[PDB]
Amino acid sequence: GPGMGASQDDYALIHKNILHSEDLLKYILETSVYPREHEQLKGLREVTEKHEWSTALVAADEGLFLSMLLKLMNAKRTIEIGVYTGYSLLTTALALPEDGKITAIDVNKSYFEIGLPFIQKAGVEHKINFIESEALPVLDHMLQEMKEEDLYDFAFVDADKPNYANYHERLVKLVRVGGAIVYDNTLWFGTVAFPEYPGLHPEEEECRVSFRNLNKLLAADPRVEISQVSIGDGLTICRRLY
Amino acid sequence: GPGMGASQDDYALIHKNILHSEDLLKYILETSVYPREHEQLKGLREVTEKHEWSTALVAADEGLFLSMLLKLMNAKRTIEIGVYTGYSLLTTALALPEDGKITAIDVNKSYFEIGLPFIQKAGVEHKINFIESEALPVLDHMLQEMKEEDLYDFAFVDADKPNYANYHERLVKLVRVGGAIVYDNTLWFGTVAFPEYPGLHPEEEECRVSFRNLNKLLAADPRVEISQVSIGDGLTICRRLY
Ligand SMILES: Nc1ncnc2c1ncn2[C@@H]1O[C@H](CSCC[C@H](N)C(=O)O)[C@@H](O)[C@H]1O
Ligand SMILES: Nc1ncnc2c1ncn2[C@@H]1O[C@H](CSCC[C@H](N)C(=O)O)[C@@H](O)[C@H]1O
Ligand SMILES: [Mg+2]
Ligand SMILES: [Mg+2]
Repeated sequence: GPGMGASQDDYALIHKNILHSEDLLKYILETSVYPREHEQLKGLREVTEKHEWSTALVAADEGLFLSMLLKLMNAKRTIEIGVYTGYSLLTTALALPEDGKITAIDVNKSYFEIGLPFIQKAGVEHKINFIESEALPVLDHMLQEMKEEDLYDFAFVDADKPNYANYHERLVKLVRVGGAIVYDNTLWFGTVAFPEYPGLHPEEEECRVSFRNLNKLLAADPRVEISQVSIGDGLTICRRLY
Repeated sequence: GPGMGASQDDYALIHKNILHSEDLLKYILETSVYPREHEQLKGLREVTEKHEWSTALVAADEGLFLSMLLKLMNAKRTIEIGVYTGYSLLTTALALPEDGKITAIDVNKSYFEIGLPFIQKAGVEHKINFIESEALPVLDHMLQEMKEEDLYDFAFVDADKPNYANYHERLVKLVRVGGAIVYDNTLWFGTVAFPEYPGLHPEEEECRVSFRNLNKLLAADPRVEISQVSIGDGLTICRRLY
């Protein structure tokens, strides 16, 4: 209701990790990520860690892994659902070739404007088509208009977690055969391992349930092959088979 | 040579995980791996779990990740250093196209023969050229016979960990530009996060130091881009730049 509003401080899980210690995560970041992180990504990360929804920011080691996947599969056209301040978006734009194209969807353009100066300074703003909207209507609009020549190589899904299964029904048609769909946060702070988990915020409990259902759905889906990867907060890579 | 025993039972770290939660690792395996694991991989894993060097067996969730990488980058010719009973080898042979080829190197073919019946029943033995040898002489011989047109798409490095930096100097010449080298176990039970770690078998301590040195080397190496990934016991993906 009326008041000051929602805080990540209201959330039970924001201090949780899936790795065995903070020291191991910090080792990975300092040894293997920060020396390889573009200066503009570093700047965008540092301002975002002061933001009120900083817990949503994609992990920097996960960022380098997404970049690696994009380059190894020679992706050119991608879609991103859930932009926030733009860390995964700038990661993707830096990884794609000069003529790469990204369709980036987020309900809140004000977050994107936080990262836009870093994206501009990195010289890759020209690859991004940002759409301010709930993602489901955009995807449904694409599906009546897109042709085979416009299919995406890669999709990164990092928006409202309870809608992932609904996004999946559209994305297995919008990503090419042999293309990849990556769902972020599919281990949800480790809570998915438990049929009950005490003391969660109502929205956190909704995601625990939705990810437990989604992980079963993806594992059963004959239209894709999958790999769930314990990096960041967990992600699941899907590769479209037909 | 003479010295102290170095069997798996003499090691300290066998049961340590890099994930905080044994339940979380079990959830990943039960939900996203076992339902997607080839019957012959299951059989090979099960007999290997009973073997005296079971600690060396690649994790099954890591297996599916490697298979995903191979498919997404359309790998066709690969090299594997460190075969053991053949789980990553069978994973790779199943992922490659029907005319794919693997050069598989191990000092001990009796390990390979444990897994060979499963590889044969899977119908993919024909993709494997197994070389019973120390890897370094084989790679040096390859350097003098290999032509530009036969460079490997992908290398998986999982053999004797203190030698990884030596393998790297050959592999950045044996894998094509844009190809991938994957080094297994680069987080070494999480012990790489500390300058010293008490209670280790000397061979375990040697790997801890060699991985701390390797991780710094790879992060500083301009010939590759990298992504260190906290899956299994940790792995580092390298993409050759020139
Ligand atoms: N229905 C919806 N459609 C599109 N975006 C949505 C959405 N619901 C929430 N979002 C957006 O999804 C984002 C999730 S956070 C995304 C993090 C970002 N990918 C990174 O690299 O850090 C938020 O910016 C939120 O505004
Ligand atoms: N110098 C060397 N050259 C080649 N292989 C070696 C080696 N030293 C040890 N090895 C082999 O490296 C293997 C490491 S265990 C490999 C695990 C396997 N890839 C899996 O998927 O489970 C052992 O089989 C060991 O015999
Ligand atoms: Mg996320
Ligand atoms: Mg290994």
